[PDB]
Amino acid sequence: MEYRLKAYYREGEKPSALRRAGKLPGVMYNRHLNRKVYVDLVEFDKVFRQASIHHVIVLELPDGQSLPTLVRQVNLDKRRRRPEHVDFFVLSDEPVEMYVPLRFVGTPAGVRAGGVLQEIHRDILVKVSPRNIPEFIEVDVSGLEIGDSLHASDLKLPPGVELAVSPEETIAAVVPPEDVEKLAEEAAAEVAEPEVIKKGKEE
Amino acid sequence: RLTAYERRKFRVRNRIKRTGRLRLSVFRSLKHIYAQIIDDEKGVTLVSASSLALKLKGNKTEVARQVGRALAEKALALGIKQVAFDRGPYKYHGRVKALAEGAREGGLEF
Amino acid sequence: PRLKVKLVKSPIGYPKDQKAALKALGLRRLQQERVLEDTPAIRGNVEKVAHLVRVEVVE
Amino acid sequence: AHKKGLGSTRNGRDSQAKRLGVKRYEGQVVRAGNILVRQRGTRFKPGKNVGMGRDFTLFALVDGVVEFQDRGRLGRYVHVRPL
Amino acid sequence: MLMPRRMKYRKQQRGRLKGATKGGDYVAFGDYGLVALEPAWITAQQIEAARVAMVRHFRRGGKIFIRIFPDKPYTKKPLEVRMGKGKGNVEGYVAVVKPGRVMFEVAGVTEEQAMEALRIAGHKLPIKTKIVRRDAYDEAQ
RNA sequence: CUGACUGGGGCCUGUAGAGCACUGAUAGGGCUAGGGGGCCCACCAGCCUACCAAACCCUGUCAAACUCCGAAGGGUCCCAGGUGGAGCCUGGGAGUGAGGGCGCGAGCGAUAACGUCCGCGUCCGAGCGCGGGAACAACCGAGACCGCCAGCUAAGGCCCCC
RNA sequence: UGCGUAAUAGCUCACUGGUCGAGUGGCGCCGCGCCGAAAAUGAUCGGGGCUUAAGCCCAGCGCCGAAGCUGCGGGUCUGGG
RNA sequence: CGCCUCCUAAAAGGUAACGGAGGCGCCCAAAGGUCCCCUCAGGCGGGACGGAAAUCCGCCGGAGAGCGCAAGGGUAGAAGG
RNA sequence: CGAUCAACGGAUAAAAGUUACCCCGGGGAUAACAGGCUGAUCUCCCCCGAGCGUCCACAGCGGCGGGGAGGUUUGGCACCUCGAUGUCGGCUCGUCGCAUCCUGGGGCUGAAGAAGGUCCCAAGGGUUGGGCUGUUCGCCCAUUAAAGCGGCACGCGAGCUG
RNA sequence: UCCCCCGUGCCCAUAGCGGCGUGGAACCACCCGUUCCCAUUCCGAACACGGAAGUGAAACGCGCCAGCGCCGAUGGUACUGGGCGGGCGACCGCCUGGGAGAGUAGGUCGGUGCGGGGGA
Ligand SMILES: NC(=[NH2+])NCCC[C@H](N)C(=O)O
Ligand SMILES: [Mg+2]
Ligand SMILES: [Mg+2]
Ligand SMILES: [Mg+2]
Ligand SMILES: [Mg+2]
Ligand SMILES: [Mg+2]
Ligand SMILES: [Mg+2]
Ligand SMILES: [Mg+2]
Ligand SMILES: [Mg+2]
Ligand SMILES: [Mg+2]
Ligand SMILES: [Mg+2]
Ligand SMILES: [Mg+2]
Ligand SMILES: [Mg+2]
Ligand SMILES: [Mg+2]
Ligand SMILES: [Mg+2]
Ligand SMILES: [Mg+2]
Ligand SMILES: [Mg+2]
Ligand SMILES: [Mg+2]
Ligand SMILES: [Mg+2]
Ligand SMILES: [Mg+2]
Ligand SMILES: [Mg+2]
Ligand SMILES: [Mg+2]
Ligand SMILES: [Mg+2]
Ligand SMILES: [Mg+2]
Ligand SMILES: [Mg+2]
Ligand SMILES: [Mg+2]
Ligand SMILES: [Mg+2]
Ligand SMILES: [Mg+2]
Ligand SMILES: [Mg+2]
Ligand SMILES: [Mg+2]
Ligand SMILES: [Mg+2]
Ligand SMILES: [Mg+2]
Ligand SMILES: [Mg+2]
Ligand SMILES: [Mg+2]
Ligand SMILES: [Mg+2]
Ligand SMILES: [Mg+2]
Ligand SMILES: [Mg+2]
Ligand SMILES: [Mg+2]
Ligand SMILES: [Mg+2]
Ligand SMILES: [Mg+2]
Ligand SMILES: [Mg+2]
Ligand SMILES: [Mg+2]
Ligand SMILES: [Mg+2]
Ligand SMILES: [Mg+2]
Ligand SMILES: [Mg+2]
Ligand SMILES: [Mg+2]
Ligand SMILES: [Mg+2]
Ligand SMILES: [Mg+2]
Ligand SMILES: [Mg+2]
Ligand SMILES: [Mg+2]
Ligand SMILES: [Mg+2]
Ligand SMILES: [Mg+2]
Ligand SMILES: [Mg+2]
Ligand SMILES: [Mg+2]
Ligand SMILES: [Mg+2]
Ligand SMILES: [Mg+2]
Ligand SMILES: [Mg+2]
Ligand SMILES: [Mg+2]
Ligand SMILES: [Mg+2]
Ligand SMILES: [Mg+2]
Ligand SMILES: [Mg+2]
Ligand SMILES: [Mg+2]
Ligand SMILES: [Mg+2]
Ligand SMILES: [Mg+2]
Ligand SMILES: [Mg+2]
Ligand SMILES: [Mg+2]
Ligand SMILES: [Mg+2]
Ligand SMILES: [Mg+2]
Ligand SMILES: [Mg+2]
Ligand SMILES: [Mg+2]
Ligand SMILES: [Mg+2]
Ligand SMILES: [Mg+2]
Ligand SMILES: [Mg+2]
Ligand SMILES: [Mg+2]
Ligand SMILES: [Mg+2]
Ligand SMILES: [Mg+2]
Ligand SMILES: [Mg+2]
Ligand SMILES: [Mg+2]
Ligand SMILES: [Mg+2]
Ligand SMILES: [Mg+2]
Ligand SMILES: [Mg+2]
Ligand SMILES: [Mg+2]
Ligand SMILES: [Mg+2]
Ligand SMILES: [Mg+2]
Ligand SMILES: [Mg+2]
Ligand SMILES: [Mg+2]
Ligand SMILES: [Mg+2]
Ligand SMILES: [Mg+2]
Ligand SMILES: [Mg+2]
Ligand SMILES: [Mg+2]
Ligand SMILES: [Mg+2]
Ligand SMILES: [Mg+2]
Ligand SMILES: [Mg+2]
Ligand SMILES: [Mg+2]
Ligand SMILES: [Mg+2]
Ligand SMILES: [Mg+2]
Ligand SMILES: [Mg+2]
Ligand SMILES: [Mg+2]
Ligand SMILES: [Mg+2]
Ligand SMILES: [Mg+2]
Ligand SMILES: [Mg+2]
Ligand SMILES: [Mg+2]
Ligand SMILES: [Mg+2]
Ligand SMILES: [Mg+2]
Ligand SMILES: [Mg+2]
Ligand SMILES: [Mg+2]
Ligand SMILES: [Mg+2]
Ligand SMILES: [Mg+2]
Ligand SMILES: [Mg+2]
Ligand SMILES: [Mg+2]
Ligand SMILES: [Mg+2]
Ligand SMILES: [Mg+2]
Ligand SMILES: [Mg+2]
Ligand SMILES: [Mg+2]
Ligand SMILES: [Mg+2]
Ligand SMILES: [Mg+2]
Ligand SMILES: [Mg+2]
Ligand SMILES: [Mg+2]
Ligand SMILES: [Mg+2]
Ligand SMILES: [Mg+2]
Ligand SMILES: [Mg+2]
Ligand SMILES: [Mg+2]
Ligand SMILES: [Mg+2]
Ligand SMILES: [Mg+2]
Ligand SMILES: [Mg+2]
Ligand SMILES: [Mg+2]
Ligand SMILES: [Mg+2]
Ligand SMILES: [Mg+2]
Ligand SMILES: [Mg+2]
Ligand SMILES: [Mg+2]
Ligand SMILES: [Mg+2]
Ligand SMILES: [Mg+2]
Ligand SMILES: [Mg+2]
Ligand SMILES: [Mg+2]
Ligand SMILES: [Mg+2]
Ligand SMILES: [Mg+2]
Ligand SMILES: [Mg+2]
Ligand SMILES: [Mg+2]
Ligand SMILES: [Mg+2]
Ligand SMILES: [Mg+2]
Ligand SMILES: [Mg+2]
Ligand SMILES: [Mg+2]
Ligand SMILES: [Mg+2]
Ligand SMILES: [Mg+2]
Ligand SMILES: [Mg+2]
Ligand SMILES: [Mg+2]
Ligand SMILES: [Mg+2]
Ligand SMILES: [Mg+2]
Ligand SMILES: [Mg+2]
Ligand SMILES: [Mg+2]
Ligand SMILES: [Mg+2]
Ligand SMILES: [Mg+2]
Ligand SMILES: [Mg+2]
Ligand SMILES: [Mg+2]
Ligand SMILES: [Mg+2]
Ligand SMILES: [Mg+2]
Ligand SMILES: [Mg+2]
Ligand SMILES: [Mg+2]
Ligand SMILES: [Mg+2]
Ligand SMILES: [Mg+2]
Ligand SMILES: [Mg+2]
Ligand SMILES: [Mg+2]
Ligand SMILES: [Mg+2]
Ligand SMILES: [Mg+2]
Ligand SMILES: [Mg+2]
Ligand SMILES: [Mg+2]
Ligand SMILES: [Mg+2]
Ligand SMILES: [Mg+2]
Ligand SMILES: [Mg+2]
Ligand SMILES: [Mg+2]
Ligand SMILES: [Mg+2]
Ligand SMILES: [Mg+2]
Ligand SMILES: [Mg+2]
Ligand SMILES: [Mg+2]
Ligand SMILES: [Mg+2]
Ligand SMILES: [Mg+2]
Ligand SMILES: [Mg+2]
Ligand SMILES: [Mg+2]
Ligand SMILES: [Mg+2]
Ligand SMILES: [Mg+2]
Ligand SMILES: [Mg+2]
Ligand SMILES: [Mg+2]
Ligand SMILES: [Mg+2]
Ligand SMILES: [Mg+2]
Ligand SMILES: [Mg+2]
Ligand SMILES: [Mg+2]
Ligand SMILES: [Mg+2]
Ligand SMILES: [Mg+2]
Ligand SMILES: [Mg+2]
Ligand SMILES: [Mg+2]
Ligand SMILES: [Mg+2]
Ligand SMILES: [Mg+2]
Ligand SMILES: [Mg+2]
Ligand SMILES: [Mg+2]
Ligand SMILES: [Mg+2]
Ligand SMILES: [Mg+2]
Ligand SMILES: [Mg+2]
Ligand SMILES: [Mg+2]
Ligand SMILES: [Mg+2]
Ligand SMILES: [Mg+2]
Ligand SMILES: [Mg+2]
Ligand SMILES: [Mg+2]
Ligand SMILES: [Mg+2]
Ligand SMILES: [Mg+2]
Ligand SMILES: [Mg+2]
Ligand SMILES: [Mg+2]
Ligand SMILES: [Mg+2]
Ligand SMILES: [Mg+2]
Ligand SMILES: [Mg+2]
Ligand SMILES: [Mg+2]
Ligand SMILES: [Mg+2]
Ligand SMILES: [Mg+2]
Ligand SMILES: [Mg+2]
Ligand SMILES: [Mg+2]
Ligand SMILES: [Mg+2]
Ligand SMILES: [Mg+2]
Ligand SMILES: [Mg+2]
Repeated sequence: MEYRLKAYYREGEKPSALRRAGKLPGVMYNRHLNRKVYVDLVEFDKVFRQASIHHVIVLELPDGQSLPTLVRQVNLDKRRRRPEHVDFFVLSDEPVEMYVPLRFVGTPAGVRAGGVLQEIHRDILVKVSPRNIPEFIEVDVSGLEIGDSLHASDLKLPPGVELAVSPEETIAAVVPPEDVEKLAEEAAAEVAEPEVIKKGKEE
Repeated sequence: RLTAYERRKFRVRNRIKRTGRLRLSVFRSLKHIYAQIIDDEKGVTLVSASSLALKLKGNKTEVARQVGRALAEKALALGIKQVAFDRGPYKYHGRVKALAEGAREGGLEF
Repeated sequence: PRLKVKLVKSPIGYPKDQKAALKALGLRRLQQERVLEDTPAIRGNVEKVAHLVRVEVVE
Repeated sequence: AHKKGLGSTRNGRDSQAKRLGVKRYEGQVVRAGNILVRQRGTRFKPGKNVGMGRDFTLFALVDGVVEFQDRGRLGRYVHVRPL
Repeated sequence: MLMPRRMKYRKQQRGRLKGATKGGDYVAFGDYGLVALEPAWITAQQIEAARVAMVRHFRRGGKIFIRIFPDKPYTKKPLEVRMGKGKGNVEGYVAVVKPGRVMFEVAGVTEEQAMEALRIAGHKLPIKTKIVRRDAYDEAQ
């Protein structure tokens, strides 16, 4: 979909003051503009948990302007697991690199056999027109056993969208599951002591 | 990847420029020979001479020698006397050597 | 203009370079006031001991 | 009472500190012979009016003013500008 | 259980434990994570008890990701000796963990399965913990 | 007048943090020599692996003796402020060479010790003089020349002991 | 779904029908508290005693308080007269 | 128990512990002076005996080789041959 | 030129032991006792709930791990005491803690009864006599409602023993 | 003073790798020879000399391209000099001044000094 988010301008307000008033600080940029912004945290969080660098967010500004952006970067407070700053990338008419959600259709035969589908990439990096952004990219994984894998070279891309990663990059795999029957093997598995790399006259 | 040519040139010339004298640089093409006296502190050439610019005759070795005399005569009229010879990538031999001998005959001190 | 500098908190227990800063300002007793010219060199010592001192712009 | 036996340490050695480093910084007036840098190898190279000793020591060849220059891949140099 | 196969040095100084975790603060692999809420040296024994507790709750199925590794040698002098006579012997290995670090992630399993396995695992660790679920914030990292 | 300290300017540095490009460590996946095993074979090849796995790649990390990076500061020189129980020179007289607590930075110890060993600072030592902290060398307040039945404050307090 | 039998049967959860008439159930974060809390002569926050505090958090005004500072008088040394 | 290298050492210098790791008590008549010349390890492909690795050829390859010996610094625009 | 003067600033050219037969000067600058600080070790109590218990995680149990308390063990440290703080065990005389051995009151039980198991409340009183050994402890004999465990300078030598 | 080339410096990859295109009148190179100077641990490959038929194939120079490499903000954060608080601790905050690294946007297929030859 196409989400909307009120944004506001900030000059010399201190980020800790804005964040204490419930406002997430941010920035807007492309080759033409660079402006210090802030959004409302609860408002931004409602949108971002859905939009999430994948779908377009339109920023309604206080001067009346509206600008179509991709979230380019989210900085998290490593202690509290909270966003502390956003980068809004203002889209132009030229193509753009971006991540399109991968969507894994079907149940693998390995998963039926007891396995686990490891979704290695959940989106994929890609150049596409900002008027061409597909909602997702379907991938058939129903023929993967334990342990087969899928790569970006197996992506059936919609029209207008070019792969921006190496075709040899792994996107999914189906791996063996955890098994209690292996525990007693691993428990009674003696692992020898670490070797210390020879130093000096002995090497 | 430097060539043996570029290594030879750098090696010869670093040693020359360490002594702080004006260098007599010499470029030897298949056809012609050239000379500049260079102040490396200013990065500036003070006096030149070459077969191409004097439209000189046939035998490359005697041509080289005459180029040296020519360089000397113009050098002394500017006050230049002492100098350091910059064989660059060439052996001190033949055409280069002749140009050096020709410079010395003209009173360049080296 | 000038700075009126009042020593209001004791330097006992503070590093010696802060004690020296007070000597450079000529401040040697508590509640003592000095009116000093406002140059960047005098101001650097006033700021150095700002947590000990009370400043006012004058004249 | 019950005091347990001990081992020992195979380490415990270290050499004397060698007091290396730059000895005159840019803009200092020096006399010919003044040592400018003490170093292992050519962390600094000799420039104009600066010699180098058998242990890579950099010293001034003339009275003047020390000047440093960083020339990228060519290294960092110490010069002495005559007064 | 986990420990380096080789090392350049047998014994490490102790260092400090200040600050939030350096990296590894977002869910990178599985669906749910167990986040450290306070610093500690997590022992290789503790990680293995945490891993076995999740495997046993899953019985058969799922995938566990252990995102910390105990590479720091832990040293203790022999009992009843006095101070001196050199550094103690290596008795074990620990992983340094600081607040915000995602220690374990699970995948291939229901939400109720993951919540409960990460809870039982957390009871084996010497610190408070949080259970998290992969977010858009995690994906944008 | 050169001092501590301070302003400006230049040069030196590899710590905090961070990073993974080097030296090592490292979970998983991919790719893939070499082994384990399984069909097939001895006639020399061939296929198969939910096995261990080098190199390489991806994702994600670790390091006092790792660093592609890299602060705050620190050091030093120049010019300027700085007249202070400042500084410099010569010489006479010493005492001290058992320190200790606390804060911060590390090592050792057990992310023990009124532990121990260094670094920066501080106080006690020598301020066991004064106010606060119930009492209490080093925590907070503050540097006691003498006198006053005067006033303002500091930390801490303002129900009674008070 | 839980309880039961060796099994059985059961009562029941999820569940749908009626009565009632407006809220109900489940997570998560913050402040302050509760348990977890056993040691040796007699107890106690320094004591008394304190509960819209005499406790804790936020915002104030006033006062008390030292050998610090001021006022007044004096000594001595140093510097300037 | 003297000496060297790294770390501890808190980005100048210096800095302790029966703290963490290694080395020295030689050597070289060239492994010294100077002049001239030359450029590595490694990967891939090709080549009798000949091999993971002998010597040869081609391409890639800035320094990961080398520098008598520990470690560190330095270093091919040579300190290496 | 002659130095493993290598204890490497190198006392002589030339040098090892022993003392419970010992002596003097000193030190709580430094050990053994006891205290103190600490609590690794020790003792006790908890968290988690794999798995046992025919069935059933929790009657009784509790893999791998996790958090504490106490200050009775062995130590760490070296802070008062070396111009002396008598040191094991016993006897005598107690007094205190309660993590309770018995007696009193309880809940759960895989409690039919009787007898047990386990946890909770409870410190009022009680908690035997012998054989061995210096013993503390422990084992054993015969009983008992029970034959508790700890603190008090491992309580108590200006109270005794030795 | 403008454009091309040849020397020779400076900045130190925004200058490099790769791909493509282009240049021989001039210059440069390959080239033609090995008598002569000089030369090969063998080799005229190199070094060197004497040349001038050819070719810009190699090299070099000059363009274009952003796959790699290199450079890289703004914003925010870590950390921190100085000043204060909190926690039994491991550790955690506030003020004031300073402020990364990674990453994002984006930049880059160089710029410039001196002399010489040619051109307009
Ligand atoms: N320059 C500074 N402000 N330094 C502050 C140091 C960090 C401080 N301990 C804090 O977390 O608040
Ligand atoms: Mg939120
Ligand atoms: Mg060796
Ligand atoms: Mg004060
Ligand atoms: Mg004072
Ligand atoms: Mg104070
Ligand atoms: Mg200070
Ligand atoms: Mg200072
Ligand atoms: Mg005063
Ligand atoms: Mg004030
Ligand atoms: Mg004892
Ligand atoms: Mg002992
Ligand atoms: Mg030893
Ligand atoms: Mg040592
Ligand atoms: Mg030694
Ligand atoms: Mg030293
Ligand atoms: Mg030392
Ligand atoms: Mg040293
Ligand atoms: Mg230096
Ligand atoms: Mg020399
Ligand atoms: Mg030498
Ligand atoms: Mg400069
Ligand atoms: Mg210069
Ligand atoms: Mg330590
Ligand atoms: Mg531990
Ligand atoms: Mg340890
Ligand atoms: Mg030790
Ligand atoms: Mg140890
Ligand atoms: Mg361990
Ligand atoms: Mg961590
Ligand atoms: Mg926990
Ligand atoms: Mg990252
Ligand atoms: Mg002055
Ligand atoms: Mg001075
Ligand atoms: Mg200054
Ligand atoms: Mg660090
Ligand atoms: Mg690495
Ligand atoms: Mg990376
Ligand atoms: Mg670290
Ligand atoms: Mg690190
Ligand atoms: Mg280090
Ligand atoms: Mg480091
Ligand atoms: Mg980069
Ligand atoms: Mg950088
Ligand atoms: Mg600096
Ligand atoms: Mg320093
Ligand atoms: Mg400075
Ligand atoms: Mg200083
Ligand atoms: Mg400075
Ligand atoms: Mg002055
Ligand atoms: Mg004085
Ligand atoms: Mg004095
Ligand atoms: Mg006298
Ligand atoms: Mg003396
Ligand atoms: Mg003395
Ligand atoms: Mg002494
Ligand atoms: Mg001493
Ligand atoms: Mg002492
Ligand atoms: Mg000391
Ligand atoms: Mg001191
Ligand atoms: Mg005290
Ligand atoms: Mg301290
Ligand atoms: Mg503090
Ligand atoms: Mg410390
Ligand atoms: Mg240290
Ligand atoms: Mg502990
Ligand atoms: Mg002490
Ligand atoms: Mg301490
Ligand atoms: Mg300590
Ligand atoms: Mg001190
Ligand atoms: Mg004394
Ligand atoms: Mg005091
Ligand atoms: Mg004092
Ligand atoms: Mg006294
Ligand atoms: Mg008093
Ligand atoms: Mg007091
Ligand atoms: Mg008091
Ligand atoms: Mg009082
Ligand atoms: Mg006092
Ligand atoms: Mg006084
Ligand atoms: Mg008043
Ligand atoms: Mg107050
Ligand atoms: Mg009170
Ligand atoms: Mg009153
Ligand atoms: Mg409680
Ligand atoms: Mg009120
Ligand atoms: Mg008063
Ligand atoms: Mg007074
Ligand atoms: Mg009077
Ligand atoms: Mg008076
Ligand atoms: Mg007076
Ligand atoms: Mg006086
Ligand atoms: Mg150091
Ligand atoms: Mg250092
Ligand atoms: Mg240093
Ligand atoms: Mg010095
Ligand atoms: Mg020793
Ligand atoms: Mg040795
Ligand atoms: Mg030779
Ligand atoms: Mg090769
Ligand atoms: Mg080959
Ligand atoms: Mg062969
Ligand atoms: Mg071969
Ligand atoms: Mg090397
Ligand atoms: Mg030895
Ligand atoms: Mg000696
Ligand atoms: Mg001797
Ligand atoms: Mg010696
Ligand atoms: Mg010495
Ligand atoms: Mg003698
Ligand atoms: Mg002698
Ligand atoms: Mg004799
Ligand atoms: Mg002797
Ligand atoms: Mg004797
Ligand atoms: Mg005897
Ligand atoms: Mg004896
Ligand atoms: Mg006898
Ligand atoms: Mg006798
Ligand atoms: Mg006798
Ligand atoms: Mg006898
Ligand atoms: Mg006798
Ligand atoms: Mg005696
Ligand atoms: Mg005596
Ligand atoms: Mg005596
Ligand atoms: Mg002593
Ligand atoms: Mg003792
Ligand atoms: Mg003792
Ligand atoms: Mg004793
Ligand atoms: Mg005692
Ligand atoms: Mg004792
Ligand atoms: Mg005592
Ligand atoms: Mg204690
Ligand atoms: Mg304890
Ligand atoms: Mg305790
Ligand atoms: Mg313990
Ligand atoms: Mg408990
Ligand atoms: Mg439970
Ligand atoms: Mg069962
Ligand atoms: Mg049951
Ligand atoms: Mg079961
Ligand atoms: Mg239980
Ligand atoms: Mg257990
Ligand atoms: Mg514990
Ligand atoms: Mg325990
Ligand atoms: Mg005790
Ligand atoms: Mg005790
Ligand atoms: Mg206690
Ligand atoms: Mg002890
Ligand atoms: Mg004890
Ligand atoms: Mg001890
Ligand atoms: Mg003592
Ligand atoms: Mg001590
Ligand atoms: Mg004694
Ligand atoms: Mg007496
Ligand atoms: Mg006495
Ligand atoms: Mg006595
Ligand atoms: Mg008793
Ligand atoms: Mg009880
Ligand atoms: Mg009982
Ligand atoms: Mg009963
Ligand atoms: Mg019965
Ligand atoms: Mg009954
Ligand atoms: Mg009962
Ligand atoms: Mg109960
Ligand atoms: Mg009782
Ligand atoms: Mg009683
Ligand atoms: Mg009793
Ligand atoms: Mg008995
Ligand atoms: Mg008897
Ligand atoms: Mg008998
Ligand atoms: Mg008996
Ligand atoms: Mg007995
Ligand atoms: Mg016994
Ligand atoms: Mg027996
Ligand atoms: Mg009976
Ligand atoms: Mg009974
Ligand atoms: Mg007792
Ligand atoms: Mg005892
Ligand atoms: Mg004892
Ligand atoms: Mg006793
Ligand atoms: Mg007893
Ligand atoms: Mg007794
Ligand atoms: Mg007696
Ligand atoms: Mg006795
Ligand atoms: Mg007595
Ligand atoms: Mg007595
Ligand atoms: Mg008595
Ligand atoms: Mg006897
Ligand atoms: Mg007798
Ligand atoms: Mg050119
Ligand atoms: Mg220039
Ligand atoms: Mg290309
Ligand atoms: Mg081309
Ligand atoms: Mg042509
Ligand atoms: Mg043509
Ligand atoms: Mg011939
Ligand atoms: Mg001829
Ligand atoms: Mg040829
Ligand atoms: Mg040639
Ligand atoms: Mg020709
Ligand atoms: Mg071409
Ligand atoms: Mg062409
Ligand atoms: Mg060429
Ligand atoms: Mg372009
Ligand atoms: Mg740069
Ligand atoms: Mg960057
Ligand atoms: Mg910034
Ligand atoms: Mg601070
Ligand atoms: Mg602390
Ligand atoms: Mg700040
Ligand atoms: Mg600021
Ligand atoms: Mg930084
Ligand atoms: Mg940056
Ligand atoms: Mg480029
Ligand atoms: Mg150029
Ligand atoms: Mg030009
Ligand atoms: Mg021209």
